[PDB]
Amino acid sequence: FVVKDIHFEGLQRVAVGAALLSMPVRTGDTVNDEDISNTIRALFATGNFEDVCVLRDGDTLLVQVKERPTIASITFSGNKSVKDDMLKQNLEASGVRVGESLDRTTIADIEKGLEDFYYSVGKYSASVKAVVTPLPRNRVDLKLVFQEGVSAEIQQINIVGNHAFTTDELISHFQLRDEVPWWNVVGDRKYQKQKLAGDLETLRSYYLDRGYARFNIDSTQVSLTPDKKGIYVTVNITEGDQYKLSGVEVSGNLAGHSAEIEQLTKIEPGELYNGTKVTKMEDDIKKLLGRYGYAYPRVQSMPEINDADKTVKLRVNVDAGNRFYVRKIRFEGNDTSKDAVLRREMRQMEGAWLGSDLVDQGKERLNRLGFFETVDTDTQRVPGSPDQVDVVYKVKERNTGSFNFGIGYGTESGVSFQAGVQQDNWLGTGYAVGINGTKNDYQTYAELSVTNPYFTVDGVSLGGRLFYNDFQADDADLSDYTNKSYGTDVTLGFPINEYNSLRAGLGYVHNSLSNMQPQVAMWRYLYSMGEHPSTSDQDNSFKTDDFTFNYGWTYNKLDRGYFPTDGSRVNLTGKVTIPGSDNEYYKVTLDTATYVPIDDDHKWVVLGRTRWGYGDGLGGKEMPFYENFYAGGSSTVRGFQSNTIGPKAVYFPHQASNYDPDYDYECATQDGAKDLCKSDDAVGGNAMAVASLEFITPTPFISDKYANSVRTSFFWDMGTVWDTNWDSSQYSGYPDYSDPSNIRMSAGIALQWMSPLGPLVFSYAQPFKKYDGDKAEQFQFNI
Amino acid sequence: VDCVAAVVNNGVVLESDVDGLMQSVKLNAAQARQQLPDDATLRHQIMERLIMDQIILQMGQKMGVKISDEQLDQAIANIAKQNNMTLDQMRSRLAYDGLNYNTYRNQIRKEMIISEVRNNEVRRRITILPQEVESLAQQVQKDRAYRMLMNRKFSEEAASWMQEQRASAYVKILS
Amino acid sequence: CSSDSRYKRQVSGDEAYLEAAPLAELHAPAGMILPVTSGDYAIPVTNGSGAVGKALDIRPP
Amino acid sequence: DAAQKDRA
Amino acid sequence: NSEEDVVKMSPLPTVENQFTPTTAWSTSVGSGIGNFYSNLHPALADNVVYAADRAGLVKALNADDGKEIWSVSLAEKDGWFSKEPALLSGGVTVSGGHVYIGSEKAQVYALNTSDGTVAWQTKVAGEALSRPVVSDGLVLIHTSNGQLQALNEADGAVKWTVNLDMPSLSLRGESAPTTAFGAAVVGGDNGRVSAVLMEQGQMIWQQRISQATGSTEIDRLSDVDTTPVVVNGVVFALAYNGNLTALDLRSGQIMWKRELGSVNDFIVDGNRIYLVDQNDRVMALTIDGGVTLWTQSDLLHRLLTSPVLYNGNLVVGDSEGYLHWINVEDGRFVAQQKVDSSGFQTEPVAADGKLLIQAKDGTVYSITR
Amino acid sequence: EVPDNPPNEIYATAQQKLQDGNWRQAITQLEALDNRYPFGPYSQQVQLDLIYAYYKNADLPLAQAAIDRFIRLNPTHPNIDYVMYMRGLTNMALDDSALQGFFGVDRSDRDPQHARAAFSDFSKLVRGYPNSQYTTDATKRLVFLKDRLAKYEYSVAEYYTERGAWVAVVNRVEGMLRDYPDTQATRDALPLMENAYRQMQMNAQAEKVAKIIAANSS
Amino acid sequence: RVVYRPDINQGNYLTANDVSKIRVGMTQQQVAYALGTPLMSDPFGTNTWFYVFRQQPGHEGVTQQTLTLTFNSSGVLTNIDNKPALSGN
Repeated sequence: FVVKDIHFEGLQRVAVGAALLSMPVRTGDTVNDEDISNTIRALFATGNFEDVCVLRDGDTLLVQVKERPTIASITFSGNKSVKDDMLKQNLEASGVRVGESLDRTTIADIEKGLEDFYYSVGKYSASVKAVVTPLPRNRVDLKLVFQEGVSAEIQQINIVGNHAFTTDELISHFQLRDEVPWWNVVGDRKYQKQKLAGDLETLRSYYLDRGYARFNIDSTQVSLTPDKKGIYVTVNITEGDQYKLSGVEVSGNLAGHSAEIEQLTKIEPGELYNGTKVTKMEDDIKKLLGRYGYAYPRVQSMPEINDADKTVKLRVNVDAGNRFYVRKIRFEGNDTSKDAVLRREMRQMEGAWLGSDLVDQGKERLNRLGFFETVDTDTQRVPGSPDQVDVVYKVKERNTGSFNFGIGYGTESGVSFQAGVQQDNWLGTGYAVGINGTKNDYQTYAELSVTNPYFTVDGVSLGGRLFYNDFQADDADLSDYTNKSYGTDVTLGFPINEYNSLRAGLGYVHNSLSNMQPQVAMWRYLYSMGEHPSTSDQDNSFKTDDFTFNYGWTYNKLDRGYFPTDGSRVNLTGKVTIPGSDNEYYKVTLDTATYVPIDDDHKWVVLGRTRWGYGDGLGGKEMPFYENFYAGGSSTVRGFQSNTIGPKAVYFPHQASNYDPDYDYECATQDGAKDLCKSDDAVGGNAMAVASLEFITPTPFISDKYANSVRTSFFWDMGTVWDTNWDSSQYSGYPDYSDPSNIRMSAGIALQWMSPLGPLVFSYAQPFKKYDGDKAEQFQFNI
Repeated sequence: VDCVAAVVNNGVVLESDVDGLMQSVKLNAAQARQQLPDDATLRHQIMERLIMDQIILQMGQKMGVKISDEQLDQAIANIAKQNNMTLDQMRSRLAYDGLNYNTYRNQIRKEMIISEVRNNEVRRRITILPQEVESLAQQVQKDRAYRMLMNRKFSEEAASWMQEQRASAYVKILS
Repeated sequence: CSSDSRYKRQVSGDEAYLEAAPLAELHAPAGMILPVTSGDYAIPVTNGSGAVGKALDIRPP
Repeated sequence: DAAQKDRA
Repeated sequence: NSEEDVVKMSPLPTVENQFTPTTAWSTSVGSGIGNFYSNLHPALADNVVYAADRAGLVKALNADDGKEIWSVSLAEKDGWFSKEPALLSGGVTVSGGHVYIGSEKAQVYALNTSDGTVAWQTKVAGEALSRPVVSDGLVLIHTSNGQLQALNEADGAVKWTVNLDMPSLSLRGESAPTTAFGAAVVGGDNGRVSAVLMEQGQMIWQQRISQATGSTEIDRLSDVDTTPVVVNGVVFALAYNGNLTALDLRSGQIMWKRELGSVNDFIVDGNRIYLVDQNDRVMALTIDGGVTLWTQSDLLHRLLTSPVLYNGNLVVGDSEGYLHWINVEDGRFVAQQKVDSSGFQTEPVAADGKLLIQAKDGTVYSITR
Repeated sequence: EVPDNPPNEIYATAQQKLQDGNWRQAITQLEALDNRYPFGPYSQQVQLDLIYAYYKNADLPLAQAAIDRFIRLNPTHPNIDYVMYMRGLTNMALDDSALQGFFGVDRSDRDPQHARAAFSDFSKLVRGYPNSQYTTDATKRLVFLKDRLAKYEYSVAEYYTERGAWVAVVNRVEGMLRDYPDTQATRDALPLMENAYRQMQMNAQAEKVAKIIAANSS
Repeated sequence: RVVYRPDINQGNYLTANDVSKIRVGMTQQQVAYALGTPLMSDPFGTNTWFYVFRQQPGHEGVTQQTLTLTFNSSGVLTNIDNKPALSGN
């Protein structure tokens, strides 16, 4: 009959009028008594409801509907092969998520998907079950139980159908490991159809690159043991026979560049048909075409083969296209760094024909700045005119500021510390600023440094540095080891080519030092200076003002600016004095770190660190003592101590030298001062050579998400420091350290981690070969 | 009062639908006698039959297969010729029998679509070996034995495919 | 030092954005046309009498 | 089968 | 490494011994099947025992003594290594003065017995993983490629190569063909059993029994990988995932079926059939209509072997080396015997009023009261 | 994390905590409220004060996601302009989020993606609801975003100008003339035509630009 | 001098034989098929397309070749200027 009004029971998802939208009765039409079913089917066909009920207990139609329960939480257990995240986005793939409805068929679909994945890995006797736990007020909760029994094990791989290659040689080649050596834990015996496809393609390539052309895989079977434990993989192969490359002819819409295309095509006749050779030729042709502006060439190599005389006539198909031009350049992710500090490092200039190699050279160059986590290229074309392209780089910013701090000593010295910061990309402007300083009752030193890489936009760099080291033995300036020195340095550098840039500059520094401990080396230097001070007492004060010129050379090709994986670098610096300077000398420093990758993924790298430093005086005036080299500790051989490897100073028989309070400052003071007193104080010579090698492997207990922030090292390090100046007569009673044959070595592991406070390194050193006065330490911490 | 009998994947069967086959059959429909174990005992099989019907309708909808009106016209003409009763007089008869003409059109349409879907998806899974035909002909011929072979093979394959869908489809009884 | 003033009903950022220069279109030259009438970022003209800056008492009503 | 009239 | 949480259970059944069996002797042919699942099973012919191992050694042995007669290795001297294993896997079959041994290397050998050499060696299309069965001057081998090959008994001559269909997860141990009145009853890895004549290679009739209507078809293997048996004019078939079926040999007509199925190997008395479930559940069925005669579900997932009737008793072993004597009626643990610790996966065989079994490493163990 | 209670006391204490300003906790109780009561009678106010707390607590990605989720559920509502205005405000706050303020750095030449997103959002606002109470601030923010885009583009063009990429400069500044004909950055970019065309020898096109520069020099 | 200068390219490089086929009346679409889109064109009134062939290898005199196409307000070419550039400096 005629209905007056319509009422419902569903109000959680559907709007009050949204349900009215699907009403065909319109609340003012008599019921035919058959349109009820049509209306109900229309309502359910929306996929919006479960229950549809109609009642006319009075004179009106009442609508009773059970809407989908709202999922509010997901819980799941028994998961070992699958962790939370991938499960979560697998659930999201179906669109079922907390905060929305729940449809029951999608649940079974998810069960099928997870069961398929388990079969993919090898979890055959494993089952997924979803437990839908009801909740009050039209809600439900989902529980997943994984009965992960055991992964599938492989027992045998067969290559029956072969007559030219041994089974073992091939089964070694597949990524699948049929049998791991007993005394090795290198791998396992898991299964994966992805690895199966990979290895069958590898087998295909291994036949096609040996000269066999008429080859194909006949079929493949995967036997399964009647217990859901073992999988046997068997393949079917038609061996075929070898073939010879008679000749290659180029065809298609090639441009006038066909001469060097043919030069690439130059092939000795009769070579065996190899798939890798053909692929390499096609890739070379493609990059050659891209070099000239055709970034989208069409290449196809046809193995035209005569099946009667061991000959193939390979045909090259080429459809170049048009000259593709860059419309504009766009960068994404430079949220803080200035847009300028990225443009000037491009190599593919905007507003010209595309450079297939220019773009990637620029891409690696931006990676070499050293303050960018990942840089990626992206080629996209305009939807309008045919031959245009937009180049977009999605870089990600990483911290480029190192914070360093320390303390004077555990005793309450008071307001004594060292503070500072080193910045490469200060404010993202590109200027490098380095400031750090210390205050202590023993010492006070602070320095500042400013560097501009692009003073002009050509490659020309500028750098400057200041320092001030007047601490005057803050404990006491009387009868103590006093040193006053400071100076100014300004330098600049310009590139020679893409990989080589040298530097030059000037500066002057003077040093004032008073009341020096008496030892043979500094006395010899003073005698060379023409001064003959006393021996027993330590009260002499001398000031030297040095004006000197610097220069350096640098070659750097390197994939990454932060613990890279490929390339090498050299860092030379030459220091030469000028006339009018108090000290006439020359000093040079060679530093070189070498990388080599051993795997395609470039994760296992052997680091080669070599550093040689030599110096000598000019016109009979030797190196000043404060410019001596050192070794040990961080940035050097690790395991003994910093600034302690080399010759050890020895004092004269010493007593009654100015003021010497008892129990302190007992370098060589004693009533029974008999003769030269040996001491462990190391100052070093002017000729140093340190070599260090280490292995780089990823941490075996880290995830891919932070696998770029931690580095593990197996280091082997040796150090050599010696003096080129010696006197056997004075050094009669002490070992002749002038011979560099005495070398100290240590080895161990070191953990490298990048942190917001700067680079963090922890070392576990174990010295093996040592000498006198090494005081080896198994642990070091530095930043 | 019309509730929903059950759910079938994306569709449902409702109480008036089974009504069109419980009080409209079994002392209705045709040959009123038929079978009388009990209607209460028969509730199970009518429900399973109708849910299978709905499953096949969903399947036929998924392959995007439709039937135009002319085929329905030939089908109703054939129903007229086998019933030996004129079409308009059958309409007048069903007017009082309780079968509306439009409901008749809908039910004939869905019966045709389910029949054609099951035929089309069964004769693919039925094979013929040109060896057993000769032996069966020698048992008793000239494509006649193939008719019996087809009938028997359809007889098993129909139930096989029906249970195949039934096991692999979302079904749940509501009332 | 201290957080935003009363830290309720204020923009998280600064207020110095109000110092933007006014807008004046570049008139056409003498006897020659510009292609500038091809853009898309057109700003509709609107009245004032609206809360500006800290007057924006943003609250879920 | 119970009903007489069925699909043709 | 830490995921080994195998959901299973193999509790020991009650030790009950109402008679004591003995091991007459053992030979220890050497490392044979080992961890590898295959179809090796020693064969006997008129007081002469024939055994072989995966290493290529085949040994002829006498009964009641275990004394060696002749033993030769099948090392591939013509091969690249000149000694590499042939990986013998075909069932040991004897035929007159000829013994047939298959291999997974697409090779089957015709051993010439007394002389000790091989009559001829033929390369077969695909690996041979089923027991070779001779049939009126021809031998049939179920290659694991959906191909059945008819090999002339005298020498080579692969006559016909019939084509089957392999779903790409077929489980190993394909069924073996049976010869009767010119009709071959052989099952494939697609759950369909068909007949072929042994003179020209024509497919007679094909019928499908395996009904795996599961949620995930890929894990629904449902293949027939058991040797069929025929009594009078009715043959028996078994799929992996169910469908015990008795059906007409002349036609593709099935009289009845028992959906219990899930058996890989079975036996028939002629009036009471016996079988082993996937769940290691023994049960007897009526040949007339498939009525469950009786069952004994004591065992569950112990990795049993094929059931064999001997002296009115049912015998079956396990990987643990235990031997079970099961009562012919209603089942009962008549006796238990730990005959080895190497492992068992081969099918026991009883012939000439004796009983034969082979272990993974101990090889032959002659079974006697 | 809170005990199960009827909506009254829990909503009242959440709102009082919001008035207190302790957003880090108030968001926790409010999220518990929303999760426990998904589609309660006052769901929209729950979404609204979620957005408020998120924005006041610098929860930009979560706030943006919640905004995008909400703007579909309630297509018509007296506060839609307010909701997407807060969305655009979140976008701009994302753009100008750095430590430049402490050092006074003119952020003008960084990635303008967030500036573009906020520009689109506020243009949609002023086109959709020009009669709202947020139109003046929206217009002012559009002025600022126009200025920032113009300054970034002018910076790029200037860099290329001293680099020497004349034609690239020409195409860029033509683009800014086409799309940003009113801003002041283009008024400072006008001489770039004279710099380029004279260097690439198209003075015949340079006289016209010199004339227009003189005309608008004022 | 002494500093490294990368090669600068700021215009599509043209082949004179393709320029040889160019003639008056040959229209915009066929121009696009023959040579491609001009990177820089005149947007101020007249639709004249500019093709600049300029290279600055570095430490060497810039090479330039200016090609001008004058089109009417219908889509058909009117005149060509194959100016060899290299004027003055």
